[PDB]
This record gives sequence, structure tokens and C-alpha cells, in this order.
Amino acid sequence: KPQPIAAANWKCNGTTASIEKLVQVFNEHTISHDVQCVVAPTFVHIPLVQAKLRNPKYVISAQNAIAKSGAFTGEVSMPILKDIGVHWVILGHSERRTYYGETDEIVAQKVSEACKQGFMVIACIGETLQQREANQTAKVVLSQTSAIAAKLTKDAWNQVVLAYEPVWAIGTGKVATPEQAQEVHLLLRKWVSENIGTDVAAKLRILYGGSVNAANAATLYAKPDINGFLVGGASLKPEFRDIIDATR
Repeated sequence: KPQPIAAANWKCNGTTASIEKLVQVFNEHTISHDVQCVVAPTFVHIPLVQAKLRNPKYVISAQNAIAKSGAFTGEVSMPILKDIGVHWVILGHSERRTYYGETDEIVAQKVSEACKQGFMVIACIGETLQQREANQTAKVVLSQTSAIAAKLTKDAWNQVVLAYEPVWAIGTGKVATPEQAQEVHLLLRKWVSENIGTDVAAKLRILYGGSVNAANAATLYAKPDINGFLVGGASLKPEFRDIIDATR
């Protein structure tokens, strides 16, 4: 397997005091294996986390961005993030697709621009409960992935991490079973192998997210095509340490 990733999506949460305490916990956890840890604070907390986070296995990610600076009140651009030292971004999270109008073509454009600007990108894909029950999971996730792929060159895939998060698993407590997740990860990896390249597919990290916790992480990671996790609720807690260690 390629190098795993354990990514903490703090979403729209945190106070300075709670973040200081949690970062201390993460700093004091010695990670002995090869894993890339990622923490994605809210924009306003990025400087605090940059100042306090010292664990060498971690990088900081933004939770969203727009491609260019300019007259976009309220938004944060990729050049602005790069200038402050952030070169990872999560794009296309279900919450943004649902609440904030991010269509496949908007996500694909953002991913393309992030790659051109040198970011590592965690690009999120996943089906809704209605799509799953209609036996459309594969069609949906492959459509979302091919929309992204259409805007990328083969070289750019070195910067891409895919995160499969069934929408019905996000925040609900209803994690996908290892078999459910593995079926989708395998389908995605096969599509990448056939449509992009077998060398790309072998090195591509495909993360699972949606109700990962420290108790279910190891049995997800045991599956051959799962390369780590994008973690929401449990990444606000000290048991994120055990999620990291489940990628051994």
C-alpha cells in the first residue's frame, strides 16, 4: 500500500482553548510509522495551529478555497493560503456540495486550479442514501471522479488524494462496513488504472470517511484498497491518536 493518510476535518468547530489542548495531545503522541497526518482547522484557526503544532508527521490543510484572489468577499483563495504556508486543501466535501452549491464542475475546476498551484488536494466524492438504494453508487462516484479527471493531466494525480465518503455515513454514526468501503475503493482504483494509468492507480491514496472512530478504523484499514481516513467528529477528540495508529 502507498503511504497512508489520517486527516482531521475539524469542520466549523473549535475555540482557541480547545484547539490548544488538542494540539498538545497530538504533539505528545509519538507516531512511529510512515503516515501523513493532516489537520484542517477553520481558516481563522490556521495561524494558531501553525504556531502550536509541532508533531513532524502533520501538515495543515484548509477546508475549502477558491482559485483566485479578487473581489470575492468572504472567501479565501489558493494564493492566499500558499503565501501563509498552507499547501493542502480539502475540496468538494459533501457539506459544500449540499449546502453551498458546489457542483461537479465547480469541484473539478477547484481541484484543477489547486493542482496547478502546487497544492496537495483531498477531493471528496460519495453517494447519497437514495443513490445507494437505487443501486447507483458506482455510477455516481465514477461520474464525480471523471469530472475531476477531465480537468487534470496525468502528472497532476501525484497531488490528488481521493476521499470516498458516503453521504449517509457522514456524522450519522452509520459507518460503512469494511466490505462496502472496499467495494467502492476497488472500483475507483480500477477506473483510475484503466483511464489514467496503472502507475497512478498503484500510488493513489483513497481514503474512507464517514463515522470513522478509533474502534472501527483498524478493520477498515485492513482492506487492501483503503489508504486511510478523513475523520470529522472523532478528530476533535484524543482518540484521533488511535485512528492514526490504526494505519500501521
